[PDB]
Amino acid sequence: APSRNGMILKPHFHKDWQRRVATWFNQPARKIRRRKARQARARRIAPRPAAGPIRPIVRCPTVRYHTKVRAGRGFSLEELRVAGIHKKVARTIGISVDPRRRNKSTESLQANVQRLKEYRSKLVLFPRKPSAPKKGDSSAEELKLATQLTGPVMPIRN
Amino acid sequence: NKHQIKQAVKKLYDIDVAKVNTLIRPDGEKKAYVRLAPDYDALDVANKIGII
Amino acid sequence: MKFNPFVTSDRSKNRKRHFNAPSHIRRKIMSSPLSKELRQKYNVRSMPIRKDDEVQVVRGHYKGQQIGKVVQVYRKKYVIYIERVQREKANGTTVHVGIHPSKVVITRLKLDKDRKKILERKAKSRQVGKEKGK
Amino acid sequence: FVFGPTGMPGPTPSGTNVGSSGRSPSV
Amino acid sequence: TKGTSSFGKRRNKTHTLCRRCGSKAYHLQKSTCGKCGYPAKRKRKYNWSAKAKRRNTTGTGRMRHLKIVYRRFRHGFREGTTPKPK
Amino acid sequence: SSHKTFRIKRFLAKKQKQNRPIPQWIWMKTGNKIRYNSKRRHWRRTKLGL
Amino acid sequence: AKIKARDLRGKKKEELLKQLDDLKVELSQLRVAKVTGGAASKLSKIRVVRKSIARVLTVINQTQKENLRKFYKGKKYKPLDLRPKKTRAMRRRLNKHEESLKTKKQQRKERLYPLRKYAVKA
RNA sequence: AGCCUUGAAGCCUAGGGCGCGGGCCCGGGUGGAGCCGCCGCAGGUGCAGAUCUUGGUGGUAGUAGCAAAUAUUCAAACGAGAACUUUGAAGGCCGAAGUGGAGAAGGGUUCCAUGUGAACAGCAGUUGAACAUGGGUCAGUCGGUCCUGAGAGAUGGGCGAG
RNA sequence: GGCUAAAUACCGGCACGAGACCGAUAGUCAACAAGUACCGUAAGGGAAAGUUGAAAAGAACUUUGAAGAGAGAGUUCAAG
RNA sequence: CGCGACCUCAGAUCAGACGUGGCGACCCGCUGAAUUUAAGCAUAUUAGUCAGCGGAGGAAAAGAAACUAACCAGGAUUCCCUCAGUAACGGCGAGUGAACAGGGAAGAGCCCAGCGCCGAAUCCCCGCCCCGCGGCGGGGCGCGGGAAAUGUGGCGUACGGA
RNA sequence: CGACUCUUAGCGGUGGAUCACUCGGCUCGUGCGUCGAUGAAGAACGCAGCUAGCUGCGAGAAUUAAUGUGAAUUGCAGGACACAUUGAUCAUCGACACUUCGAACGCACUUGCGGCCCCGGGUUCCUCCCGGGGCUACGCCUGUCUGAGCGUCGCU
Ligand SMILES: [Mg+2]
Ligand SMILES: [Mg+2]
Ligand SMILES: [Mg+2]
Ligand SMILES: [Mg+2]
Ligand SMILES: [Mg+2]
Ligand SMILES: [Mg+2]
Ligand SMILES: [Mg+2]
Ligand SMILES: [Mg+2]
Ligand SMILES: [Mg+2]
Ligand SMILES: [Mg+2]
Ligand SMILES: [Mg+2]
Ligand SMILES: [Mg+2]
Ligand SMILES: [Mg+2]
Ligand SMILES: [Mg+2]
Ligand SMILES: [Mg+2]
Ligand SMILES: [Mg+2]
Ligand SMILES: [Mg+2]
Ligand SMILES: [Mg+2]
Ligand SMILES: [Mg+2]
Ligand SMILES: [Mg+2]
Ligand SMILES: [Mg+2]
Ligand SMILES: [Mg+2]
Ligand SMILES: [Mg+2]
Ligand SMILES: [Mg+2]
Ligand SMILES: [Mg+2]
Ligand SMILES: [Mg+2]
Ligand SMILES: [Mg+2]
Ligand SMILES: [Mg+2]
Ligand SMILES: [Mg+2]
Ligand SMILES: [Mg+2]
Ligand SMILES: [Mg+2]
Ligand SMILES: [Mg+2]
Ligand SMILES: [Mg+2]
Ligand SMILES: [Mg+2]
Ligand SMILES: [Mg+2]
Ligand SMILES: [Mg+2]
Ligand SMILES: [Mg+2]
Ligand SMILES: [Mg+2]
Ligand SMILES: [Mg+2]
Ligand SMILES: [Mg+2]
Ligand SMILES: [Mg+2]
Ligand SMILES: [Mg+2]
Ligand SMILES: [Mg+2]
Ligand SMILES: [Mg+2]
Ligand SMILES: [Mg+2]
Ligand SMILES: [Zn+2]
Repeated sequence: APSRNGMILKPHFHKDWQRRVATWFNQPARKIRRRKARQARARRIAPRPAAGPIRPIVRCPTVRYHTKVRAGRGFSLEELRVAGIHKKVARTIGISVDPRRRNKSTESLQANVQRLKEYRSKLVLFPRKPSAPKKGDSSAEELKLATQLTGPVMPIRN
Repeated sequence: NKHQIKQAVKKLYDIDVAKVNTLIRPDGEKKAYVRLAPDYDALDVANKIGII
Repeated sequence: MKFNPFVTSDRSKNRKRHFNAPSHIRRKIMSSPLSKELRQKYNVRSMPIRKDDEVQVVRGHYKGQQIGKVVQVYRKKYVIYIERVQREKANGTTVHVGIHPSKVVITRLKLDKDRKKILERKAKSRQVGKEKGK
Repeated sequence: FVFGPTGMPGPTPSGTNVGSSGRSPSV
Repeated sequence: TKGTSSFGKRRNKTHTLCRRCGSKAYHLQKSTCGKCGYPAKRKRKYNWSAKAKRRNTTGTGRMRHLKIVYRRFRHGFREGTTPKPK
Repeated sequence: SSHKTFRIKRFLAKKQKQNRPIPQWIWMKTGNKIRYNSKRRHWRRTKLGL
Repeated sequence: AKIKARDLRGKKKEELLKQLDDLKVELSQLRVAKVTGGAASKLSKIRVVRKSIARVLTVINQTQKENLRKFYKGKKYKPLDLRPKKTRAMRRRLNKHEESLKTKKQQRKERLYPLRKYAVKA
C-alpha cells in the first residue's frame, strides 16, 4: 500500500535475484593479479614499450563527442602506404594496423602520416643478428641507451 | 574344486586320495573332508604334518 | 612477527599439525637442550633426544641434580621415560613417570655415526650464521 | 585387565497413531 | 483386515541387492534397479534430490585410483624413472 | 530360507563375523574412545534388511 | 635370516623360485602351528615370512618387467603394460612433432616477417 | 603501568547495602583459568505464553493393571537362595482337521555343548530363542543347474531434441 | 565455409591462507566408529553422542555379604 | 560359359587405432512448468526460471563485420563503469526493459573452397638399415602396397590477388 | 508433643543448565585446475599374532621395491635392528603388484554353460579327463583378405 506522498517506484526484484548475486570481494585480489601479469608482460617484452603498439589519432562519431580526439585501433592501410611501411612489417615494429578503417578526410590522414613519421623516427631498432649489425638498424650507441617506455606511446592530448 | 584339492594334497603331502567332500561353512570358508586311500593312514599323516 | 604468507599463524592448525604429526616429525618436536658443558664443546643448542642418552630433569616433581639414562622415548605420547624417575602403583609394582623432553637437559650424548652428522651440521650452519653477522 | 560392560540397540519408536474412532455428529 | 491381519501375508520379496550399487533395490520382476537403473548404461541421478547425490559421489568411496592420480599430478605424471640410487 | 544362494550365504557370513564384541585389550590403547561395540545386531530385533 | 631385497637381484629365476617354494612351505607350517597352538616366537614369524614372500615376488616381477621392456626397447608396438601409462587425455594428445609442425605458408610468414626487438625514445 | 593460582568465569547464600526501576556493589561458600571499568564501534543482543522447539522432572500412583483357551500336588537333588529349574511319583489337558511328527516362503546362527547371572525374558528364576566362550550344515543318484509356459528382452528395422 | 590466446566465470576437485563469524539444542545432518545407528519393499528419510587428572598415579591390602554393594586403608593439591 | 576391370554392398577373434561410463561449481545445445504477483482471472508476471535430456574444457562460448552510425565519422570478441530503470514492450494494469556513443581491463590475427598456374609437383601403410628411443619420431633404401584426376600439395582469399 | 502438610535454610540425591575450553564448522581470498576399455566413479567380498568398527590395503592384501630420514612401534606379547658387508620407525613415492561386480567386454547372471589356441599332469597325438595361461562384447576409422550383383562395361 502506498503511503501519503512518494514515488511510484518499480523494483526489479520479482525474479530469483538472490541466486544470481555477484559480490566484488575479489576486486582487490584481481587488481593485484592484473598488475602482476602486467609486470610479467612488461618484463617479457624487455625494451619494447610497456603499453604496446602505437595507436592512431581518431575523431569520434556522434555529435556528442565529435570534438574530442581519441586513440583508435590501428593505422589504415592508406596511412601506411603514404608513410611507406609494408602492412605486414608494420606489426613487427609495434605499429598497430587494422584494415577496416577508411580515410574520407585529409586533415586526419596527414595527421596520422605525421604520426608515423614521428614514431618511425623515435624508433630504436635492434639488429636481428646481435653479433652483426644490419642496414636498417640503429647503431650500437643507441641500443645501450634504449629504455622501456612506460604508459602509452606518444600519448594523444586534445 | 574337489579336483584342485585332490591334486593339491597329492603335491604338498604326497598321499593318494580316496575322495573329497567340500562344504562352505556359515563362517564363509570352505571346509573339505579328504578321505585317504585304503593303505594310507590319516592318523599317521596328520602325525607327520603336526595335527595330532 | 612472521611475514611468510605460507606459514600458518592460526591456533587450531598448529594444535592439529602438532598432535597429528608423523613420528619422524615428532622426533624434532621432542628435542631437548644440551647442557652448558656440551654447548661450549659442540656449538649446538638442542638435539632430538635419542634413547641411550644421559639426561637430568630440571622442571617438575623429579627435578634435581641426579642424572639418569633415558630408558625409552614414547614418541606417541610426546614423553620419555628415564632410568630412576618412577612411581609405585597401589599394589607395589613400579611405573616410569613420563617427562616432556623440553623440561630435561642432556649431559652425555650417545654419539652414533649419525648424531655426529647432525652435530656437525648444526655447528656448520651456526658458523655460517656467525659469518653472516660478523 | 579391567573387564567391560555391554550394550544392545533398538529402533526408536515414533508416536503417530490416531484411531479417530469417536464421532460426534450434530447438525 | 487391511491392517494387522493382512500384514502376515508379506512373504515374497520385491527387491534384492543390486549388483552395481549393492543396495536392496533390484526389482526382481521389472529386472531393473530403482537406485541406479542398473540395466541402463548411465547411472541414474536427479537434481531434485540434492541429498541422494551426496550419498553416491566420487568422494563417498575408496577412490582407489583417484587418490593416486591426485598424487601423481604434483609431478606431471612422471614415468619410467626412479630416484638416483644410493 | 534353507534354499540360499552363494551371494547371500556369503553376505550372511560377513554379517556373522561383524557380530562380535570388541577385544578387551583394545580400550587400554592410548588414543581410545570406544567403550563397547555399538554396531551389534540381534537376529530377533533388527532384521538385517534383505 | 633377514631377507633383504638387495641380495635378491643377482640370483637366477630358479634360484628365486626355489626360495619362494621354500617360504611357502614355511608359511604352511606356520599356519599349521597357529592352529595346533605354538609359541609366540613362531606366531610372530608369519608377518616376517609373508613379507619375505612379498619381497621375493617383488624382485621376480621387477626383473621380469625390466627384461620385457628391454626386449621391446626399440620395437614399434609393445604390450599395453609397457606403453607409457598417463591420463587418458594425456595419451590422446598430439606428439611434440605434430605440435611442432608448421605449414609451408607459416614457415614463410615467420621467415619473411619476424618479430623485431626495438625500443622507443621518451 | 586495570584485576587474577596469595584463586579468574560460573554457580549457591536466614550475610551488609545502593538505586523509583532496569539492575548493581560488597561478605561467606563452592570452583579451578581466565576476566572486567571507561571512550567510541558492531549486532544472530534481554522472553511467560506462540495446541512454541529440544531436553529434564512431577501430582495422578505404589494407582490402573500383571483375568481368552479346565490344573495343579508331594518328595528328592543342585544351590547363599526354589510356587516357577531337574528327577521321580500322582492327577489332568491336547485327543490324529493335535498343543504330535516333517517341509515351502520367510528368518539367519535362532542349531549343539559349557559357563554367567549385570541388562532383558511386564513376578521370580539355579532357567532361556539372554550374555560369553567354542563347535556344527559332507551328495554322479535330494534339489538348483537344463527346457519351455504366461510373459520379459537384444540385434535388423522404425521412431525419437535426447 | 573454417580456425584463433589475453582480459572473463567457478557453492565440484587437490593444496593453501585468513576472519569484528558460531562455540557442542550453536556452527555443516555430521567436532565423536556420520550419511553411521535406525525406519521404509523401494524411491528416500536420517539422528543422539566432546571434557577424570599434570601424570592412571584407575583405590594394593583388611572386612561383612553369594554377588552387586558397602566400612576402613591408600593415590592426588583435590575423589568435595 | 569364362576371364578382367570399375561401382555399389557384405563378411571376419583380419593389422593398427578410436568412442562408450563418471564428475558437474562454472560453460554450450535443446526441453520447459506451476506455486506467486496482478488484492479475483484468463493475456502478461513468476520465466526462457525449477525440474528433464545431451556435450565439453581448465576455462567454455563468442570472435576478425552481409557491424555501429549519419559524425570532422568509428572498426574482431569477452569483461567493468556509464548510457539506464532509459528507448521501447505491456488487460499501456501489474509490471517488464535493451543498444549506440564515451572511459577503462585485455589486445592478435588469420585460413579454405572457388577462379588460375604448375609432368600429382601430395598423402597413408608395411619390410629392411642406423640412430632417437618413458609425448612414436629423423635420415636412407624397397620395378613394396595403397589413397587420390568424382582433385592431393605449393602460390593465393576480398586488406584485392596472379 | 506424635503423624501429615506448607514455608525457609543445611546437606544429600535426580538432572546436566551456566561458565571455561575446541584436532569441528561457516564465509572470504589465492594457486593449480588432473578421471576412464593401459578398465573410471561406485559396490561386493577378503587381509592384522591377539581385530569387531573406523582407517589402510588387495591373495605380494593395516602393505612390496626405491629414495629421504636415522632408532623405534607400543594395548600386551613376540620379532627384527654392529646404526657401516649395512638401517627399526615414519614421510615421500617415480619401480612392481592391484580379488569379483561395475561403461564391464564369450553367453547369461544362478555363479550356470561355452568355443578356439598353447603348456603341464592324463596320455605317450588317443581322443578322453584334470590343472594353468592367452583369446572370443557393440559401434566405428584406415588398409588387407574372401565374396555378392539379369549395377556399368571390355575381351573371349
Ligand atoms: Mg499505514
Ligand atoms: Mg512517506
Ligand atoms: Mg510382484
Ligand atoms: Mg546423467
Ligand atoms: Mg519379527
Ligand atoms: Mg594454402
Ligand atoms: Mg533462595
Ligand atoms: Mg554475532
Ligand atoms: Mg520459558
Ligand atoms: Mg491393584
Ligand atoms: Mg508341528
Ligand atoms: Mg520337529
Ligand atoms: Mg537351544
Ligand atoms: Mg522380571
Ligand atoms: Mg556313495
Ligand atoms: Mg524393448
Ligand atoms: Mg569458434
Ligand atoms: Mg589479511
Ligand atoms: Mg551436542
Ligand atoms: Mg555445553
Ligand atoms: Mg549439532
Ligand atoms: Mg548436550
Ligand atoms: Mg559434563
Ligand atoms: Mg577442587
Ligand atoms: Mg584384430
Ligand atoms: Mg492472483
Ligand atoms: Mg491474495
Ligand atoms: Mg486464486
Ligand atoms: Mg501467463
Ligand atoms: Mg536445470
Ligand atoms: Mg560424456
Ligand atoms: Mg578434464
Ligand atoms: Mg573456443
Ligand atoms: Mg562494440
Ligand atoms: Mg539518471
Ligand atoms: Mg522476460
Ligand atoms: Mg561501445
Ligand atoms: Mg589499456
Ligand atoms: Mg586447389
Ligand atoms: Mg572479411
Ligand atoms: Mg531440603
Ligand atoms: Mg578381520
Ligand atoms: Mg620397504
Ligand atoms: Mg629405508
Ligand atoms: Mg536362472
Ligand atoms: Zn542398483
